[PDB]
Amino acid sequence: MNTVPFTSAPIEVTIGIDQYSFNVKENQPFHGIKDIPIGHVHVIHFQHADNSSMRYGYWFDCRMGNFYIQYDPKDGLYKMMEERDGAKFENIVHNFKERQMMVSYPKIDEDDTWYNLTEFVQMDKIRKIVRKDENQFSYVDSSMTTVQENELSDPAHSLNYTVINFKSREAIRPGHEMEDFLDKSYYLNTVMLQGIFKNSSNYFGELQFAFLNAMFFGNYGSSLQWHAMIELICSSATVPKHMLDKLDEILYYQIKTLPEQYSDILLNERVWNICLYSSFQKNSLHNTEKIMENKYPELL
Amino acid sequence: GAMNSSNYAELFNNDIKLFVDDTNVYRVTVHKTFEGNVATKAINGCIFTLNPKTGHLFLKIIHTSVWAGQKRLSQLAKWKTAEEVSALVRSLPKEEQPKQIIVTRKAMLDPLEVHMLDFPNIAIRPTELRLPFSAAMSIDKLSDVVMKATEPQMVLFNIYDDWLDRISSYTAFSRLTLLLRALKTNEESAKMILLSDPTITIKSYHLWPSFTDEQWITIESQMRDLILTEYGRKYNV
Ligand SMILES: O=C(/C=N/C(=O)c1ccccc1)NO
Repeated sequence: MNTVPFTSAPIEVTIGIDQYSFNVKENQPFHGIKDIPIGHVHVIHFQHADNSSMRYGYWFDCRMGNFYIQYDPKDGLYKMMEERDGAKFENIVHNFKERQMMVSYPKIDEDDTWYNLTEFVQMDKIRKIVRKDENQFSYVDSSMTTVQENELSDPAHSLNYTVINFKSREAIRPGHEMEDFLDKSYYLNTVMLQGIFKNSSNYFGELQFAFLNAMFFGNYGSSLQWHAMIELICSSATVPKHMLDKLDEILYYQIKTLPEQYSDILLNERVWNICLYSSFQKNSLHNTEKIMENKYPELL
Repeated sequence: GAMNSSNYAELFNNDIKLFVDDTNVYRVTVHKTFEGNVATKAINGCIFTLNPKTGHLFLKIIHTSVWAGQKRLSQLAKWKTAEEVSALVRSLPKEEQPKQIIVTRKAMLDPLEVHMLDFPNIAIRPTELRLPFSAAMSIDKLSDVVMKATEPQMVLFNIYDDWLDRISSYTAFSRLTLLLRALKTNEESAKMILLSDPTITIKSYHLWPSFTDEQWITIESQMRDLILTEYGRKYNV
């Protein structure tokens, strides 16, 4: 079990760790988060009490180094940093644990939610989507736009998701225009799976990352990417059976985890009704369709 | 964006454009089978592709054979139309290719858009106008060549005959849509109107009669009467 210590909490802030979150009061004696499960990526995120504008946060993997959070009063945010002096880091953490100034990552033992939300997410892939190679952790906020959003303005601060566009030459083979537009299996299986993602696990990992950035930061271009990657599968007549089964599980937990009050903005009525009721795979998402109809029947 | 009454003069400017109408591409007769079930038999169709500035009608005849052994023909027809329009643009020299193609039915947008991905600079546009191009098969010489075709075939017609010698494109198009609206609302009356006077002939190389300027006003007035009428007869007014 690992630890993210905080130098201090100078401004009042709501702190999220993965799907959990808690309130820290201005200059409350908070010194970080302990008992973080090793073996998963994690995200620690922040919404200032004053300016609820800009949710922001850091994707990291405690196996890739020792990370701490320190408020930067010039840039006005909680920054993630790496401690290279490993003895200094253990000594700091131990002092803070002895004084019990840390919140415990509060995983219930029956609970596989985070695993199920992050099953294919891998730090190495996150770092290709969020390019900041001098750090081992990745910063995301509400307002970052995606590469494809920029094509329709700061490239260094973008989310380099894989571009999916159903009305593109990549997606449509000359002479198979109707075939390829109405059945996107070529685009899924050959272009994206074989050509770009290499396997279904990398595909699913981008999809889960996009979903998580949408939910935790309300990043619009992230939600777009999640929906596009669902639609591309749902609109392919030929999908390996194992991919559809895992997709149903993946989405099931995404939908389970989504706040009930955020469904109106994070869920695209057209994509969902299409995927569940019109597409080739309308009968292949049994768990996803059941939770969707019991939790958000209004959308459908 | 979409094409409507507000931006109607854009049709007659000097950017090449084409209307594509697909309403006569897939035509059937519906009939009873011996077993008392119902069945369709396709008949020849056509794509109506029109330059509104010049009057050039690139009439692609859709021979029933294109349907053989195909499913979901109403959907195929949209794509087939798009493929034929796309082949047309590619056959024209660059300086003659349209800057815009305006589709009379929104269902043609995606099919056309996908077929024309090679032409990112050609805008594919819908319209809010209820244009009567479906009535093009009430023009006897166009229907004749469609129904006689034994294979796929492209036939070229100037839908304005020689009018542009005497009037503007804006007026030629407005006459054409009045004639076709009339033909669509009551074909018999409309045709009677156009032919009543046997002294006014249709030249061999034209689609419509050789009316003088004054005779066209009379005709145009009679078509308006017809369209008002049939509208009353329809809504009882
Ligand atoms: O020779 C001409 C007229 N050319 C046409 O009328 C025409 C008709 C349909 C398609 C292409 C050309 N210029 O005065």
